Amino acid sequence: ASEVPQVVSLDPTSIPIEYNTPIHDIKVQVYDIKGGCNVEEGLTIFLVNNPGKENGPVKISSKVNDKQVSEFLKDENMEKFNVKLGTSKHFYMFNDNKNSVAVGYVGCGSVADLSEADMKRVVLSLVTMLHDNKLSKLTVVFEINVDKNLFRFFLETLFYEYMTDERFKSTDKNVEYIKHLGVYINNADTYKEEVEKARVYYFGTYYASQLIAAPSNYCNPVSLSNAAVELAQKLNLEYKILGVKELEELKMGAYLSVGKGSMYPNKFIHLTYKSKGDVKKKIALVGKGITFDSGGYNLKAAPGSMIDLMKFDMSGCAAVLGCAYCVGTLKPENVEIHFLSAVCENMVSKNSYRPGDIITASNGKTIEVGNTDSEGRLTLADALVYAEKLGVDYIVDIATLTGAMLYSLGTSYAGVFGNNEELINKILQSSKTSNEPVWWLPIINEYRATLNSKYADINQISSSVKASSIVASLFLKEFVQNTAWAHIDIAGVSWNFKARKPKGFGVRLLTEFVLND
Amino acid sequence: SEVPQVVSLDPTSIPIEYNTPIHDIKVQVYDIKGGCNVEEGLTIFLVNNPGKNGPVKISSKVNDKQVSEFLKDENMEKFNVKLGTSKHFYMFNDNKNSVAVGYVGCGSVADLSEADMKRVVLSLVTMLHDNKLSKLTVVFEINVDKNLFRFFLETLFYEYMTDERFKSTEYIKHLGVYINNADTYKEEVEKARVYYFGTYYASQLIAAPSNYCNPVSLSNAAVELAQKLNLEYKILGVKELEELKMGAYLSVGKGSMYPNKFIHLTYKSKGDVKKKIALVGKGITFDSGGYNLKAAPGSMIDLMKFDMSGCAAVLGCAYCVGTLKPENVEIHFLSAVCENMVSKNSYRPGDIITASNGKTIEVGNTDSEGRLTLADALVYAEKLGVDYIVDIATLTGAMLYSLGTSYAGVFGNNEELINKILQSSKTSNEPVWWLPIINEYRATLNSKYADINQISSSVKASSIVASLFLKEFVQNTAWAHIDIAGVSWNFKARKPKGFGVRLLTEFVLN
Amino acid sequence: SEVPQVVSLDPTSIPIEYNTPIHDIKVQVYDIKGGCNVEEGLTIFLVNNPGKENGPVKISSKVNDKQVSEFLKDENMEKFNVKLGTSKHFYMFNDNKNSVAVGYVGCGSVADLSEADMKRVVLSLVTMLHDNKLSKLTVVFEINVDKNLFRFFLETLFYEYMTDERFKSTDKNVNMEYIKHLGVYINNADTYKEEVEKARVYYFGTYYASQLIAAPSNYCNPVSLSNAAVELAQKLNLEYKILGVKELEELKMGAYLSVGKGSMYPNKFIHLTYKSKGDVKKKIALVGKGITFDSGGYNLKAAPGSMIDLMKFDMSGCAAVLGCAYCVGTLKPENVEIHFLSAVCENMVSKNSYRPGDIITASNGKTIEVGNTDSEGRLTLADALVYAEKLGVDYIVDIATLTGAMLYSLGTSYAGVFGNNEELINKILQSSKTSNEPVWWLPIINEYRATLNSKYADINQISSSVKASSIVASLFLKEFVQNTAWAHIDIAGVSWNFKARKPKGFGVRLLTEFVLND
Ligand SMILES: [Zn+2]
Ligand SMILES: [Zn+2]
Ligand SMILES: [Zn+2]
Ligand SMILES: [Zn+2]
Ligand SMILES: [Zn+2]
Ligand SMILES: [Zn+2]
Repeated sequence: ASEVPQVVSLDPTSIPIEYNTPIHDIKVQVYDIKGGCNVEEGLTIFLVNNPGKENGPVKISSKVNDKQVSEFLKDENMEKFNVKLGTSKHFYMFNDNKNSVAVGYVGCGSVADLSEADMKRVVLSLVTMLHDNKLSKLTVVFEINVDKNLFRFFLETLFYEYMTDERFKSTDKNVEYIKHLGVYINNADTYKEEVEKARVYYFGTYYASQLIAAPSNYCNPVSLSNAAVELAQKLNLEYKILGVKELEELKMGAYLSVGKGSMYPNKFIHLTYKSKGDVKKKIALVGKGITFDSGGYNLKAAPGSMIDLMKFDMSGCAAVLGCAYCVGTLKPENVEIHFLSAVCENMVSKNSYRPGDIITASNGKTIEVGNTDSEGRLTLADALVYAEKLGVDYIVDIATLTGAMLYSLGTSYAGVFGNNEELINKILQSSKTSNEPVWWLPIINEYRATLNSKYADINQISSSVKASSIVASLFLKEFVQNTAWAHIDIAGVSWNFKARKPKGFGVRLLTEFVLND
Repeated sequence: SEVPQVVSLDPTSIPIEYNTPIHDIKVQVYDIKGGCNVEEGLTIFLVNNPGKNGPVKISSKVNDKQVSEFLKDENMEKFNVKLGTSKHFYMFNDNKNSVAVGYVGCGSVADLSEADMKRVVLSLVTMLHDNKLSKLTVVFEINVDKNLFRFFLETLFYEYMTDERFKSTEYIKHLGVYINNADTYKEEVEKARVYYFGTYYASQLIAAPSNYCNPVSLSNAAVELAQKLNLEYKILGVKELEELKMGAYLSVGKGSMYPNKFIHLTYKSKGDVKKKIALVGKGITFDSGGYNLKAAPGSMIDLMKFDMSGCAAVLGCAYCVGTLKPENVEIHFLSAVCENMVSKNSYRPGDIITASNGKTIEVGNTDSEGRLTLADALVYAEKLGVDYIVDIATLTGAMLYSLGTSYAGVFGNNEELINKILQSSKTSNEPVWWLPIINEYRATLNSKYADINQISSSVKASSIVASLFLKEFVQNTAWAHIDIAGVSWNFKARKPKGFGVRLLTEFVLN
Repeated sequence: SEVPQVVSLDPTSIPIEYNTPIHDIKVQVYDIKGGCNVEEGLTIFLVNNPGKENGPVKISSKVNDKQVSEFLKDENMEKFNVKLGTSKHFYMFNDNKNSVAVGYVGCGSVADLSEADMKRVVLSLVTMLHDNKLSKLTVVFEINVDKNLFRFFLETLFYEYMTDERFKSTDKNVNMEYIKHLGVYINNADTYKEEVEKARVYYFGTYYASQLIAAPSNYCNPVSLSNAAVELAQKLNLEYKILGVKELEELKMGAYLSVGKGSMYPNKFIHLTYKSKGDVKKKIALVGKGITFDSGGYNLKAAPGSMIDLMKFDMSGCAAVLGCAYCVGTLKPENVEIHFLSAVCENMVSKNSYRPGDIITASNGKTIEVGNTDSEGRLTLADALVYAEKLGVDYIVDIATLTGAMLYSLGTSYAGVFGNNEELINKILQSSKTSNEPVWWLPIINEYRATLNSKYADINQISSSVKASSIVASLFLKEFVQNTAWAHIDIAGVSWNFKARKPKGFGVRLLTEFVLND
């Protein structure tokens, strides 16, 4: 751990991380539907659909072990409510023991097979009923048909949206969290091995979200690397933080040039998880770690640049650290995973690197900088050369690289590039089981000639092709010569603009990829 | 039928070259095992070197001593095989006649990509534009399959041809080819000549400016082309697009001095019909952007004569299908042609219009007029009761930021049809990539007053949002959507590509 | 106290002219009923013609010279009208065979001259003073003005007459000579006499603030500006206190210190105090925005229209507060205690600068999510308002060149005032009337408050949903005044005289009249 430099004594010297969230205190109990439901204290919610009939009537098909509540939930009373996706209603009644209970439902539409987006819409309605109410238990009854991955996704998303980050509130606050969660589902014994898997995947996403949402005066190269050391110490992971003196010896000129104009020294994070049984799989995960992207002398001054959001330019690093928690907790075997990130800050200063400067990567390649705001591929280039030297089988990088993703895939799907069938297909398969959507995009070799520099070995940016995401992959491909490599561009999907919060995108996708090899 | 004019000097028809000098070239393919003979003309070797860029080495028992000593390995070490380099020299043969010999480097990747093979053709054509010879012979010292060989011939013919219809102030007559299994490539020769003109014909329509190529003159050429090919044809006028209530399509052309014209060509095969296909192309002869005028930097208003490339690709496909005459297929070539102008009669941003299927649309941007014309075209296409609907359009400039200028994007609601398009992209060597229709963005097309919004005001993924809009007008048929806004125009050479003609034709034939 | 330098040629102090040529002018006011003696220099008549749109000129004062009375006869003035701003020069010899200069300045046909009208009248008078080498100017008031307007005439005459040449070297005006005497003939002269030395005090307070604003940011920095304020307090004998970075750290002024993080000049907080002899019945804290240069930070002023070259004036509010400190310290009002406050710093681009998105903690514990580094004025004032409320005052008045949106609402003439208390606003408007510095009342719309709700911090610095930045900024400042009556004057549009290429010194007379009438 290094000392965080400060301009004034009021500058923060560490990122606040919440490890023991109220989600961790929720006792989760799952029961089988073929045994009846017991309407207890708190709120009991039914997940109901109606296949074929758009906005069809509500019909409860589960045995309720209460004569009074069964009379309330009869077909001749559900009738006036429909199953439109996202609709919710509250019921108040008295049970057989003359006790007042609260019951309700959330409509799951028709369609029968709900997408990840549709399930989020259902979960958001569920959270609205959990909000502004002081319940001690919530019970969810699954009268919709879901597989194991979608059931785990339901719990992960519910935990994540229910959780509220108040680390930076002072004068502001309000009300409490439920202490128990009940789940009724057919074949319940098969679904509940996913419960504690969902709790692990939740915190990894929330931990990544905590690091992303942390501003750049809190989350800087020094404090971000310190948090990775702190996380590795709790999970007993091997760790090494590379300082400038070691990065100078490794000749990481591309990575070092980006951080020249920062008051925080560059810090390269290298975490390692090793298995007990002999290792038959070696994987290196690389994340872009720019704690703040001012753009450099190519300053983000255009209206659409969204510079006030550029604290999220380390979303790739947070996704890898979130994976380090999930992998470090569940402990898969026969794998070595290397969690890497070249962390720095891209600022404007007398010491900053200039547009037009020619820099040398750690593999000997010289690069002519055409735009200082394209610093991601420069830091990733040195990180990929470092990653390949570790002798791994797969290299997967994740980065908020290009704003062009907002104009290609948008805010819902991330893009994956690569040089190999199966690493892309294994990543695409992991997107299916993790329910984090990713789309395969091409590396068009015709654009490679536009990176031909007149003086340096290669140009950092193209001079003609406006497809920045594809050109960046072509540039990064030049720094992986022999290893299977894939690249995930999450620049469009990392931040939830409507909810004004991070998504923690990549944690579950990367973890599922490690666990399925 | 009659093109309106403002002044008497305004043109009233698109000029088209039907008989190009390429059609006069007799092509002959021989097997390389018998050796090469350089009697007359210019002979060019296509050379590679797995392990380069290193020197070229000619492998041929060329039966002329003067050129054979010149082509010796000791004399070709001073030239390299870098992708694109070329050197050609002229000298005397055994009969004391002047001949020219040279090479084109093909790199070290053994299998040339579509872009790599193109670059080889450009180097070969460069020497052809500085040539006054009567015969050219090409020797393939590289490995090419049957589809890439045809692609080589098409690109050679198309890049060699020069469009001089609008200029006011030569070609070889024989083409020789030496390659293994000349019998297998022989059948590919005349397919390339047909694929060439369909591409060149579409380029002629695209390159034709908007004062020459307008809704009336473009539909007149489609009829004239249909008569020479003998396809069924009907052109729908305004007075009866109004009867079909094509309000989205008719609103776009309101501000134009040219009446809207709907092109409908039909091909029917001799064998039994096992596939009914409708090909729809965006046909905006000029896109001013409407009252959302293309005034921002990057709008490229001077190139907006190319906004009918999808229609031109559909018309070019009608040539290839009408000439090669495939069977067991019935194809409808459709395009709703109009002009998007600024006028007192133009439609306004915010106007609510009604498509031919009853859906009300709130116009959010008049430059997004392409999806409005395609909406009514898809309702018309689905009413035909066809099995596949494939539309191709220069829809959104965001494609320049997604796939760029090389790869086109395809969206659709049917996995099987998408695979046919991707498989046809492989054999046609016109690259296309599959992009998703993410239903998550559909909610942003919810209009406060109309049935559906024309554009999304929040999601900046215009290519995906526009595909979501078109999907709302296809109820039951397998449908795919090819966006060629990024690939249609070749900005470096300042000329069209004719992109999509061979892609659609290969899809029909396979 | 020591100004840091990059090179040895960087200035280490703001040059200030204390003894201006105006202070050497002997001013004497005479009664118009006794007649005017024209003798030497230039004699100017302020003439009107009610009802007649630019009607003929009529000199209506008894002149004690037969020759000059014959020249000023009605039959000789066919050709000059009273059009507002029109002026004419006359040459003649008086009864003593001495050459004299006489003229007039047209004051229109509206018996009551507005503040803008009187400024146009004074500007015409100064044009006759320039390019001429006179030793006395004499003004004859043939128009009706109250005691406030007569004083306003003198202040504007003094202010426009003076020429600031501190930064000329090879281009000083060689033909620049100031008059040494000023005679004024006015109806009921004894009632206006007391306004003369009040006008001279009001002149320098306005001119002192103009000197500080016109000084560029390489001369006027946080250190040299606070050093000048100390020098001013010592000349006036006021209590003074300059708070350094270490004291501001202990007061937890995180918003103020975050703005100046990227500067080579340390933050300097000005705290001057004037206390009364006798019992005090009003405690007032005057807060002025003191941004010596506003580059905008990482939200750099790069868009067209931002006028990054004029941002040396972003400390105009501080200058207006210090200019009032001179007026209060000189006229010495009592039954009042005044605090002159300013959180002075520089908003720069550096590796140490604060970033968009950073969350900072104010001195009252509230966390703020920064949305735009160019909105730094409201950040420094927030800590200054919390500091002011701890002083236990009755009124808190802040003055700041806060939002460029003021240009599109009120323009370049009227300043905008916001507040949480009605009587304070009414007192500000009353001071605006008597000081003749126009101010208009604008609302603090509480419906916009919801757009300042931050997802992580206690409050957002900016809205970025509501485009009414002048109102939104007042919502923000209101969050840091809990119980005291507070008003806020936005002078971003009125501080700089774009046409005249010089500051206005706006606020000095307005604040002093507010202090003098409570
Ligand atoms: Zn960047
Ligand atoms: Zn970046
Ligand atoms: Zn358009
Ligand atoms: Zn268009
Ligand atoms: Zn500012
Ligand atoms: Zn400012």
